[PDB]
Amino acid sequence: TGGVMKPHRYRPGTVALREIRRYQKSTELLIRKLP
DNA sequence: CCTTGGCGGTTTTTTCGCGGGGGTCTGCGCGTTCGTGCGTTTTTGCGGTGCTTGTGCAAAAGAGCGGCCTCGGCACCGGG
Repeated sequence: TGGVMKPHRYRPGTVALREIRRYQKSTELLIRKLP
């Protein structure tokens, strides 16, 4: 009985809203330079 | 200042949007494996100096010669 309980996943949109805030706060280029 | 067609209020009618409900599927989330970008050092190209290769601008005398001229000598025209 050495198993691990999993933290499951986030709802659709939660990580979306997080990354929305993160990308709207920062200003770097989002397209890769060489392509 | 004249004129009349059209806005406007009122009354019927008619019809499209939203909500509810239901169902479906498709991006979202996460895990695993793979790629190909940024970062360094090495390689090839453009340039300059030094060295190497080409080349223009005084009579005197004899001997020999070409042109030339007089001349020799001959054949020839004209006539019978």
